[PDB]
Amino acid sequence: ASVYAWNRKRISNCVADYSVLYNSASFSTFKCYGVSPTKLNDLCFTNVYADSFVIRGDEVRQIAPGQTGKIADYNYKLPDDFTGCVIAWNSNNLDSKVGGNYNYLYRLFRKSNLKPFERDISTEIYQAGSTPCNGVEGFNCYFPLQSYGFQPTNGVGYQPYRVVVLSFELLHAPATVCGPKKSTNLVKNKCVNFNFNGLTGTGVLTESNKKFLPFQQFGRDIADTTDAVRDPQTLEILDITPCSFGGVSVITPGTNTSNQVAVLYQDVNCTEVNVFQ
Amino acid sequence: QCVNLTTRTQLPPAYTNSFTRGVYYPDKVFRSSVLHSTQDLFLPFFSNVTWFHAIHVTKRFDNPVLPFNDGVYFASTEKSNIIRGWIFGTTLDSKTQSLLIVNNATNVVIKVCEFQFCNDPFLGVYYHKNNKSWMESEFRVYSSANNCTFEYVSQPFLMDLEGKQGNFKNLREFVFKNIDGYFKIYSKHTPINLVRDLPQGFSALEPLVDLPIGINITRFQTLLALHRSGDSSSGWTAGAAAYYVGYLQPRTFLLKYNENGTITDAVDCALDPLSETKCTLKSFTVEKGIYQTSNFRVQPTESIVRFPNITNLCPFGEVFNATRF
Amino acid sequence: QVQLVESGGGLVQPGGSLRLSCAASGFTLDDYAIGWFRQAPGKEREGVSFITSSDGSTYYVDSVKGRFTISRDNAKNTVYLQMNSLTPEDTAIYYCAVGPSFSYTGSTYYRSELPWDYDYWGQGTQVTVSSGG
Amino acid sequence: QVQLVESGGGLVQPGGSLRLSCAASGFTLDDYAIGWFRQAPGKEREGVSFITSSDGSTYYVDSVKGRFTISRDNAKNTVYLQMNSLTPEDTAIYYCAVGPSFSYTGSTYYRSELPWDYDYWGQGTQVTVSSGG
Ligand SMILES: *[C@@H]1O[C@H](CO)[C@@H](O[C@@H]2O[C@H](CO)[C@@H](O[C@@H]3O[C@H](CO)[C@@H](O)[C@H](O)[C@@H]3O)[C@H](O)[C@H]2NC(C)=O)[C@H](O)[C@H]1NC(C)=O
Ligand SMILES: *[C@@H]1O[C@H](CO)[C@@H](O[C@@H]2O[C@H](CO)[C@@H](O[C@@H]3O[C@H](CO)[C@@H](O)[C@H](O)[C@@H]3O)[C@H](O)[C@H]2NC(C)=O)[C@H](O)[C@H]1NC(C)=O
Ligand SMILES: *[C@@H]1O[C@H](CO)[C@@H](O)[C@H](O)[C@H]1NC(C)=O
Repeated sequence: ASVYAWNRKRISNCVADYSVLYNSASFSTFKCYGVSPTKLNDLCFTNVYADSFVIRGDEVRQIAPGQTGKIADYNYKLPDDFTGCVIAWNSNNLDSKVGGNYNYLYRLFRKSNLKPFERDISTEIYQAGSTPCNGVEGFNCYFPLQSYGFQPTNGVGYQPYRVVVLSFELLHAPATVCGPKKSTNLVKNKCVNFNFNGLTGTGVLTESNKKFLPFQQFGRDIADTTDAVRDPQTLEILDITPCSFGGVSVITPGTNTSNQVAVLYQDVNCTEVNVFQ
Repeated sequence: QCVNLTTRTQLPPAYTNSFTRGVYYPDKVFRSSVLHSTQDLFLPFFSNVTWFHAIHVTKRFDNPVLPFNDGVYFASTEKSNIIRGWIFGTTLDSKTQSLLIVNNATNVVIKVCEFQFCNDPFLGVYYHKNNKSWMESEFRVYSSANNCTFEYVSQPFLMDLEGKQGNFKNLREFVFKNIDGYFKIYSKHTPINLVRDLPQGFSALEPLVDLPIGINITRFQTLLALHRSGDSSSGWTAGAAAYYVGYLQPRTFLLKYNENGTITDAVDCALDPLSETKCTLKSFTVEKGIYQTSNFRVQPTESIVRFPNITNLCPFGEVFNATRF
Repeated sequence: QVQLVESGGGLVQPGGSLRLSCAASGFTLDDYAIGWFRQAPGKEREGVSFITSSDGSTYYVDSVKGRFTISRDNAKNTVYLQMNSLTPEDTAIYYCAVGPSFSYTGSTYYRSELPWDYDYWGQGTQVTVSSGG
Repeated sequence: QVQLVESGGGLVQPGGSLRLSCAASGFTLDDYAIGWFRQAPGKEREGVSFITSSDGSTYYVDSVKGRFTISRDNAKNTVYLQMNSLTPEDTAIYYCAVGPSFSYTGSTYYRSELPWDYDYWGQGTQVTVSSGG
């Protein structure tokens, strides 16, 4: 969309691969305020709003928090306090044509500066001076929208640049889009520290024959102690038992008699620690 | 455009007795061959649930507006898939975000959005005599959506759409809850072969979805599909169907998980003294004897405060009303 | 603030006559130096014509001498550049530029093709000359 | 005020290793974004490498990936860009640029090869790579 008529999209209820865009280096400008891309992946957000518009390379400077520009004032305004990522990649190859693409328009002059995150579609002849425009072309009366030349050989400052700005909104209580979670490999038959769907624990995982229900994730025995969990990847049920623990007792015939001692590990099969079970 | 619907008489609402119905799995926890006592929003056993009819015979086109205080149990006895969906909200006039669920013969649509709902929202399937085909023709629910946040459409599917002859064969039981910004739907389907009642027996309701909506829902309505084959406001057939509405209350239930992990049986803790005793003992069977079940107290009313009368009256009138200032 | 508005431009036939009007708001046209600059695509803008002095003396670049005439109208605060014998090489976007004011600087004569000399710059309008047009 | 001084450069053999040091005065190196930009003759300057974040995370352009490494030393208030496998195509003048300060902007991550984004610009030093050199 044109810069004055910037197009906003709403993205939610999904997993957002912020790393993929961050890892890609094609984009000329990646200015993120109040958030880091690596932090974005772990973070959770209620709703992102992506604004897509084509502007000159010079005007890429204007579209930033705390930046004053004619394009910023009359086309798209960015709040200073706002936290988001501004992404700009050169579009001179595709947008530009030998004749020149003048379809992209921008508001040269407007009666008032646009409020933050506000889009104006008004097409009325701007009125300069005391004399009224009357909606007709005249001296001091000009159409606000102005075309972009966007010639193929145009200077890089004037070259068309496609800019998308991401607006992370945490106002709404659930972080529906939020972000992705990369899962480590599964290991069983060894006492490990596990974190399943935010449920943390320590123990040894093993195959289980008990049958859950399709909607049912984990289980607890009497006294509300976890006994089995479903791993979300392969829809399998795994039994959880705490790894061996117990007391160690020393059997001695008395220092007065001898120096040798024996060690008893209580309730711990010691195949994994003259051994008698 | 939706217009007011005529040819609708007024009849007092009917009530029916739900027998051990409205039990859902309170958690995602698996339990085998155990008895679990949980206090949650449940439907009381042997309770009065409102009954709404839909019969050609008036025509009994009943889609009233019902409050949604802290959760609703919704049963549906059908044979021709007359029910379409539900509407949730507070104002239902596009001033506050509303929720819309519709199964319009093609997909399942779940939206949280601002809609200009009219007085009579419904669906209409139009029947052609020349060919044996039924397709939905009218969808009169909302008019506009400006600021919208949640949208969901399931993958397309098709069903019969025809009105079969006989008794109701399908019983759809649903539970709707909204707490902590989560709107939870529990569902269950059951084949039945009775004519007109609420089936007995016990059936736990499996969770269906936990929608992250986070809105205020205080009132709700239901959606019906009519049959057309005269005037738009008169030439409509409701079709045979019945739906029952009950309300959820915070109560304690003792659930019996069998070996497979299903809720085979349940008892209330506030129905009758024997159920309360079973709840205290955590067992469905109680031995002979006397058990200290709970405590009885009298709640005071009409708080009274007494203070001394004839307090010295401070001389405001002599100080204000004086001859000389 | 200073605002410059460019009017005119567009596709014209070879040899065509086209006038560009620069509207001025918030400053006096006579006091400030006026320079019409042409920017080719991919090239730095260069000033075709200039109002060298407050009284109205004008200088024209060799390329546009005779072909281009610049006139300042004080009454409506607008400078008009008239282009004649326009050519495809002439095709470029033309910017109206405000030089430093003659009275404040004390500069009787001021002409500068370099863009940086003129502090204030108008948006400019693209002028295209083609055989088809 | 902010003043940037560029040190290093000059003719080097193909494949040579050369380090450019940007001296910073009047501002803290860590807080402000640091961008090394390359300007070819007749071409607009482009940023080869950037210090994206205050903690020191860095991004490298595909052309200079691996070959160019940028390191910030706060103690000595200098940013060093090390160039390896230098080539005649690499030959150009390199400018040290100061981006907006991370703390004031609130920008954790900031990388921009477009010159206008960086508020402050160093004079720059010419780096030449030739077979004879
Ligand atoms: C996670 O994603 C996968 C798809 O990317 C979903 O199913 C995956 O299905 C494939 C093929 O059916 C599995 O690979 C193979 O499956 C067969 C049958 O089980 C097995 O015999 C092979 O040895 C091989 O495992 C793949 O494992 C499976 N993905 C898993 C286990 O993560 C899967 O449903 C997704 N899970 C969720 C919760 O969405
Ligand atoms: C100030 O003025 C008069 C002087 O005689 C005192 O007499 C009281 O005047 C009111 C006037 O109607 C009598 O009734 C009054 O009217 C309204 C009734 O709604 C009410 O707000 C008060 O209850 C008030 O009684 C009243 O009978 C009469 N006598 C007394 C003992 O109040 C009066 O002493 C003076 N009051 C004050 C506040 O200075
Ligand atoms: C101890 O471990 C061995 C080897 O796995 C196993 O055969 C045995 O049943 C375990 N338990 C005992 C010895 O009580």
